[PDB]
Amino acid sequence: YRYTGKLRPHYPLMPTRPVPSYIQRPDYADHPLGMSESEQALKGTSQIKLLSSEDIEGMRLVCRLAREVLDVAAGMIKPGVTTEEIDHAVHLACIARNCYPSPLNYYNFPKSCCTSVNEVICHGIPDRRPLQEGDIVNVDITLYRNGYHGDLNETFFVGEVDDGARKLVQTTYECLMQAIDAVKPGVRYRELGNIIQKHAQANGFSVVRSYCGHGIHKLMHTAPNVPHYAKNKAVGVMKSGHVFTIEPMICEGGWQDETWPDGWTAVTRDGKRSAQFEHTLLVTDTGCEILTRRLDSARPHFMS
Ligand SMILES: N[C@@H](c1ccccc1)P(=O)(O)O
Ligand SMILES: [Co+2]
Ligand SMILES: [Co+2]
Ligand SMILES: [K+]
Repeated sequence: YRYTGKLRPHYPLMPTRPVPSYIQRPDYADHPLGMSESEQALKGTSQIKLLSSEDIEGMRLVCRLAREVLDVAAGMIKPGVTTEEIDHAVHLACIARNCYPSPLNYYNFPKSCCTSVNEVICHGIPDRRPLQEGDIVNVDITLYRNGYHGDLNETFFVGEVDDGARKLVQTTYECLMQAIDAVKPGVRYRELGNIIQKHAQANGFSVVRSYCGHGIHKLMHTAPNVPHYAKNKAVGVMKSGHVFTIEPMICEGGWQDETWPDGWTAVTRDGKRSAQFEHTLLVTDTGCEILTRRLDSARPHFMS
């Protein structure tokens, strides 16, 4: 395999971490290839669940706890910390909240969160590499509680970063937030990519095509598929009671991605940097409720 940049995996990985049996597990947790029967049973469906009130309470709770766990990871970000160390803390923090770390064995993903450094677009696997001054790192958290998943991510600065890193991360965040600000009933899901790409391109960045935002609730990934680029053909129209993510990945160079031999780590084909933010959203009537928002502080961690 020819790496696209400077980053390399740092093996070996620690033995997978067990989750105590008192924590409720999603279907894929014990499937030998980590396949989710319940997702496979709706594969290729465009229909979007309208959440009951009970479903809404369930999502509020899991997304709140997911934010708490992300905040834990955010407090650990500094030079010399490894991504495995971050994942270990996340793993214990999920268990402390009586939640299952959704990534763990999802289609055999080996860890409890995703750590994506520099040219990694998403789904980086926590490993023995220590964070370096000047890196940007995304941590993606997903928790499962009482049958519901809640999903968010942020990109962080490790020490001081260069102006390009600052502008990439800020623009990405603005892309997310401009998309969220358009969410309300009657808006087509395919419109969000128009908005995101417009802002990205205005600042000289590209928008990853291969990965999309998604419905989420009882399933981790389900309808709708929510592309982040312009002139996409996503199916469906927002309605009160819909729950889904928006998670744009924006890049300094070209948009094209490829995957490491591990089967997960997605990297820019050009080796330039990519950044991401993600929220889980509920469509209401005034608009939308950001289920994964911070409750105690105005801004994402990178500003703070
Ligand atoms: N949280 C994410 C995830 C976790 C684990 C495995 C695959 C994707 P994504 O849906 O945001 O890409
Ligand atoms: Co995520
Ligand atoms: Co997601
Ligand atoms: K990245």
